[PDB]
Amino acid sequence: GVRCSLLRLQETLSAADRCGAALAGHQLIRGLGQECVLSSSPAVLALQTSLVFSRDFGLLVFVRKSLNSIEFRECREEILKFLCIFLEKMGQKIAPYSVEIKNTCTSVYTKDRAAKCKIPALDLLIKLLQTFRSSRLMDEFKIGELFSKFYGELALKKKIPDTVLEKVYELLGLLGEVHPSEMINNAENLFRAFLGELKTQMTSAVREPKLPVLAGCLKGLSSLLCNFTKSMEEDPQTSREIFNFVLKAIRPQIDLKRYAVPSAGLRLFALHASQFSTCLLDNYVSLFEVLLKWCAHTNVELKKAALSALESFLKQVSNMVAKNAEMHKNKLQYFMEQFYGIIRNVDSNNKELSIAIRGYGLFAGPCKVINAKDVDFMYVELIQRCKQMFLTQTDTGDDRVYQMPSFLQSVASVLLYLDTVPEVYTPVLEHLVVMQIDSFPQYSPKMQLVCCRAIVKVFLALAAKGPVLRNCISTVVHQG
Amino acid sequence: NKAAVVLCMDVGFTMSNSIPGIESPFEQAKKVITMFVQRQVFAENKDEIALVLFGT
Amino acid sequence: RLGGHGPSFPLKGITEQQKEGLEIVKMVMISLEGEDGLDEIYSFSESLRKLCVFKKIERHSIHWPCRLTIGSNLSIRIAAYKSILQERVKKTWTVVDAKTLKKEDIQKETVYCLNDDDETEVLKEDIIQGFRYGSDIVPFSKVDEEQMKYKSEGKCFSVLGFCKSSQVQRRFFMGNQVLKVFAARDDEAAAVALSSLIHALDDLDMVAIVRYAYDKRANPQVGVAFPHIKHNYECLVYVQLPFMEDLRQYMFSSLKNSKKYAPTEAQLNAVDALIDSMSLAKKDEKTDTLEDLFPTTKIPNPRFQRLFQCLLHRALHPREPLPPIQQHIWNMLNPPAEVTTKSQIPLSKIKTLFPLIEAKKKDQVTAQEIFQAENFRVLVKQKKASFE
Amino acid sequence: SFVRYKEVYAAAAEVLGLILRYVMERKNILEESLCELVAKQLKQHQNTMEDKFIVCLNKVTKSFPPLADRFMNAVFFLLPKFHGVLKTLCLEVVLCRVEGMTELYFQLKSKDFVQVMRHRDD
Amino acid sequence: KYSGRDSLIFLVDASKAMFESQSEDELTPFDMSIQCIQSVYISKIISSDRDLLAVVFYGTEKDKNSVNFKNIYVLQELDNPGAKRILELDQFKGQQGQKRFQDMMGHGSDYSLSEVLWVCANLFSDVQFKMSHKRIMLFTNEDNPHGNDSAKASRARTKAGDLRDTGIFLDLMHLKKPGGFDISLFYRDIISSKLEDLLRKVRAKETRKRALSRLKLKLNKDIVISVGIYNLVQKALKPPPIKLYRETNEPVKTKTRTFNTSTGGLLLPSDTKRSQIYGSRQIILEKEETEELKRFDDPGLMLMGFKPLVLLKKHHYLRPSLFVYPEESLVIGSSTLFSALLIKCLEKEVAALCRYTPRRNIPPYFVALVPQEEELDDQKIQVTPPGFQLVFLPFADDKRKMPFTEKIMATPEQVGKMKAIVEKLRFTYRSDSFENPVLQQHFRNLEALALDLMEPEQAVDLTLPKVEAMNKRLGSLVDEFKELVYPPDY
DNA sequence: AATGTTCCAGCGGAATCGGCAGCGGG
DNA sequence: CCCGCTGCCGATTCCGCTGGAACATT
Repeated sequence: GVRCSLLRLQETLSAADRCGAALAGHQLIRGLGQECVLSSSPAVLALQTSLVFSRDFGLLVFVRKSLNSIEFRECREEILKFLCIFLEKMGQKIAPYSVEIKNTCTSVYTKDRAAKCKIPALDLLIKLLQTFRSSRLMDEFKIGELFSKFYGELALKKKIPDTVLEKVYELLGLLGEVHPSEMINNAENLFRAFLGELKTQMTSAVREPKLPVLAGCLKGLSSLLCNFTKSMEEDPQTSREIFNFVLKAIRPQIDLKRYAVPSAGLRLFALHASQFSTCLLDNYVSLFEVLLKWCAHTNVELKKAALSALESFLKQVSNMVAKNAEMHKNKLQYFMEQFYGIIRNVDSNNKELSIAIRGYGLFAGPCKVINAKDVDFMYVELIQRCKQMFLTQTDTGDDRVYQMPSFLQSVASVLLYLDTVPEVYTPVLEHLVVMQIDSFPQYSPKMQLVCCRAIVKVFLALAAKGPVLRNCISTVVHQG
Repeated sequence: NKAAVVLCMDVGFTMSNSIPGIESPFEQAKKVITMFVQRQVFAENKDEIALVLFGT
Repeated sequence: RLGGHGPSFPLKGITEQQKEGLEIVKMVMISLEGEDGLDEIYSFSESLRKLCVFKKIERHSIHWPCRLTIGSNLSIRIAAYKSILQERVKKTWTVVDAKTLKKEDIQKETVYCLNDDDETEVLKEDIIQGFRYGSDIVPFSKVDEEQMKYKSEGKCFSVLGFCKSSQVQRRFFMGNQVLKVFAARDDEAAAVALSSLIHALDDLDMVAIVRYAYDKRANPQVGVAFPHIKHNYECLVYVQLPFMEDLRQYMFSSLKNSKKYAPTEAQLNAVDALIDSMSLAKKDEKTDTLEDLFPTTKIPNPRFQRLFQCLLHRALHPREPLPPIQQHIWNMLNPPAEVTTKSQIPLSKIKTLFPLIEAKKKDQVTAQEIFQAENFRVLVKQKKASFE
Repeated sequence: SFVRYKEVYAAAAEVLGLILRYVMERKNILEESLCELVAKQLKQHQNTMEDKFIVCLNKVTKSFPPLADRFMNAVFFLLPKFHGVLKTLCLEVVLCRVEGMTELYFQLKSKDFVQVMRHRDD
Repeated sequence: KYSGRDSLIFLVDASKAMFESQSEDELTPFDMSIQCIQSVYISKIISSDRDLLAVVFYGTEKDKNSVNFKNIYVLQELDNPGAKRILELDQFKGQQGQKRFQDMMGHGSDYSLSEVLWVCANLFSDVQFKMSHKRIMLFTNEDNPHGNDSAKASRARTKAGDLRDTGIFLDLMHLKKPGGFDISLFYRDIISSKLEDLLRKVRAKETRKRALSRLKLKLNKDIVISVGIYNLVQKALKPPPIKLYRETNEPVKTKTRTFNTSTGGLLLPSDTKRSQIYGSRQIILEKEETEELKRFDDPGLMLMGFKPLVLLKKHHYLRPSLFVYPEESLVIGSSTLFSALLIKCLEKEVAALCRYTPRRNIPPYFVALVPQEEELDDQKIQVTPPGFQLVFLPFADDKRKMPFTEKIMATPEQVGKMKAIVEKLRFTYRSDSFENPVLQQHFRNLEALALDLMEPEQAVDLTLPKVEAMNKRLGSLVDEFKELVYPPDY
């Protein structure tokens, strides 16, 4: 089982009519992968880890020697897929075998012709550059000529079948993002490549779009914009155009079947809403509706990024109105009243009303500079609703446990932006964050993070306004 | 080796009579002469053109 | 409106002065030239429907000279003139550099990388061509096949025979052009020689299977030479014809011997009325000769005319996007209004009367089209937009 | 013979096999009558579409073994041509008839039986 | 069937007299069968170079097969025809060939029976392709192989029925006892002679059938019909010349690439425009601008009414005629009404004029669907299929202008003499058989450049007229035609 | 200086077909 | 909120055909 199947794999290389023997080797590779994945003991996991990668004989050297084999593709493809599985099956100690894998990845890409193996020879290499994002054990991967060749392999005939090209754009972006240190100079060429190709995809009265290419271009551009920001004040052309492309990639189609361009466009928007500063105040209404739409999409990963993009959008426009809210009276009123629309409307949703409350809390602070009274007009109806909902009524049996952290972050946010505390609800304030504590184990990850955000946020808010109410942080911690 | 075409175009008010219900004969003449000249100029031949205007 | 293969004046488009002007001009130009002048007259609608503005300006193709050889003795010097062949755009869309607009400021290349671990470049002079033969390749290279290739024995218009029963049917012409052989100059006896040949070939149903090569370099083609049938000249038209490898046999299931597709006589007469509604031919002026409604063999190519006007617009106006296709083009490429008006009804009679146009699950959308309490009661009593 | 949905042809075959077994156990003169019909319906399967042929033969032979004697040859010609579950159906079809095939060793060996016992499927 | 390759297993007898000259000084029938198989491979590897071929000899002392039955030697298993396999099969020609077969396999044995056909079955069985047709060519002279044993005859009969069950058709090509036919014998049940058809006249062809298009023909605006547009006449031409390395003999994968924006570097699709410089002015467009300006319609035919089959003359054609035929795929019921108006266009002698647009973004081009009735007989000669026939109509400058200034009349007496000349010159034109000189010579050259047989065959230029033959058939009269009106006379 | 052949790129039936979602299952 | 097939649905490949641009003889 261990190191003997690999031995048979290298033994069956020279057998004549390596077609049935090809299937036997492929089955052996499948069994090896199944065995290694089934392995649960970390000690034997590292043992087989060292076992598979050996210079004298192994699958790595097999791929390095089976290069000139047309029929050895499905076996090569199976080995590459197993390598992709392994690179995340185990930890971050691939190092002694990393660089050669990367090298062989390029080899198993730069010679193999079938796109069924050109994809894994990009999946494995993207995985390698993601799991060694740290500079250590990584400068052995020369980003220089890697970028050079994977950027020169798209200056040629319209050959590569729009899926390998998708992964190529993803990898160019990732090179822009992981290790941004050597490619300080050629990122302009990569930006111009991304914008030009995305242009051709979104402006043509010919040729129904290569949607995988559009998704790859957008996600790669997102990654490249990390560490290579173009804020919307220095060069006011490329940021306009990137945001225009993001709009068109998230413009609401009446009837589209595949959701891959909206996913990557929404993830770009979520990551980099701050990047598009002044472009993000013109059609904000339509952005609001489209973000609610894709929050209500009933997909699996389209909502996961639509909600993040909506959150970042509201966050950025809140941080924006909170600067010069003189001509932002109308926009402020619109946002807060649409949050009222989300929260007073009778909807059977869960993550819907958890948007209005958080937007309420974010937009609270910009209200202190328009009224200085609505920080108190709010935060009272907010605590009053908290008391009605999850202090007295259906305190035990209901579904209203999901939407407590939103209340708590909103409360803390308006709390910081509110001087001369009403000081009659503070007992209920502490009685509310204690009971946010009480219900932490009946939640899920990625709100447990946000619930911890709410708890530290309330703490850091009430604790920064003199010792009188910082005396209640002791009481709340004690009661929790 | 080369041929010369010398067109003539009437432009007068009667030629440019306001639309009797379909379209103007003068503008039809304009369309046809534009077809002729565009094909001649895009054929790169040495078939010269001399244009004159009457009813001016 | 623009051109419709039909009438010119809408209801009454003539006046007395216009009629007399037409009379005097036609009389003067007839006396100057003759009946050919009256033959050469058109409107602004068909001159946009025809190439009539382009006459006697372009030149004859080539008087390609060869000889009709029957056996080794019956020789007839001939000049073939090239007849129908597809025309094409004579300019290449030249690649340039973006935003600097210079043709020389770009240069492509071609590098023959090997199937090795990288782009292990090799030079041009160390690459010879192969050929597929089985599972491997044959190092044929170049000079070798330029020696042991077929040799053509020069340009040859030698007749391979004749045939009465026309197995040479139009569904087998295989060509890319049509040739038309008349005569030569220089004491035209060969004129009447081949004229005798074709006046023998025309009256009785025989054809002329012939061998033809353009020159020494060109490959030889066996074709059929149907005899010319016109009054002002008498030619021997020539057309290429398949070789044993060219023509394919495709078994298609029969229709007369088909059951589940059996058409009812109701359908037959329905499409009878459909055909007679949209017939493009008729008889008139008591001449017992058919007229040519929608004669698709005289109107120009919309391709290069639309290209001409598109490039005109983009050349004068470097900013505006591509224009739309003219209305007169779309009138070129549409049947006359009379047939459509006579047509709408049997069209719908078929629409209902025939089985359904069932399956429709296809879309070809372009990129630009896919990404571009008491207080409340007191208030109610006080104010109300509606009433009652 | 309705090859567009699984249950129509598969269950027609299975109920037909049940009917055939019943009219065999009842010694009546009707079994051969549509035994020939079902045989013919399989014969149109043998050489235009193989997977439906083996599915329907397995379904008839789950309850009626004595209809593969006149199909064993076919199944062997198809036995090394299947890799998925169709090979499992093929081998069950051969298994319903083995106790009486004259040698069956040569046909199996010719078809790589030893090498196919070594696969992973249970 | 499309992804379906037909196949041949060659079962060549070598027992007692097919091996031996048998008092005949022309060719031993074992060598005759070897020549036959050689011809088959030559024909296929260049006409049908995707099929499966196999040669197996039986009745031999040695025995190679998957199951190890005696006397059966599977020379080659089913695989694509190669130059190497025909070279390997070449070494059994002549007396030296007979002795080479002896020293490697060796004639003469208790030649086995049905087991032999058994091997053929397995050779078909143990392949992983899709076989449209399966057949076994059986080259033998022994035609009464059971004057002594009756059990083996019955076992052979059972196994032959066993083989015809699974779609395997025996068709034995026929060696001879005297050299020609005298053996009128009785294996008519085992089978479902003239090997000369199978030795020479398969020199070069190609095999396929495919649709070239699946378009809609639209009548008014919404009653669209599902038509396919095949071509029955192609102009096949010499295969592509792959580039090989001079030393390693490998197909280098060339890569083209543009650069040098005055900085060298590397240009990218969007870094370039397209231009034309007419007269003294350049015009600049985007790639998509040019690709779009040649857009008029979605693919498919639009009916433009009907016209008689007397107005479209025959001196107008532009392209090889296509052939449309209804497939009931895009819209159902297409075949029914398609046949309906085909019958109507027949009886009315009318044809469906249309505006063809074959591909997505292509200029329109006027076409005419000339109706076409099929043809068949008791012999089932599918000479023509039933449907329409897309004749492409020239537009306006396709039609060139000839001088037309030729007017000299003729003498209607010698015209009959020329008539008689062409009446003795006539013969059946053809339905087939005009092998392409250049292509045939090319295939010869590839053969005798990968078969090593240093003399390349000489393609007989069938196209070249036999001028001397028809001159001696003519007689000495055309000289009188020359002297009649145009004597040399200085 | 025109024309036919060679060459290259781009679009398409057709076959696989993997897998993208979507209706059953616990 | 999960798990299993079961279509049908995009892309892939590999032929194949056409168009367009190159390229060598007179």
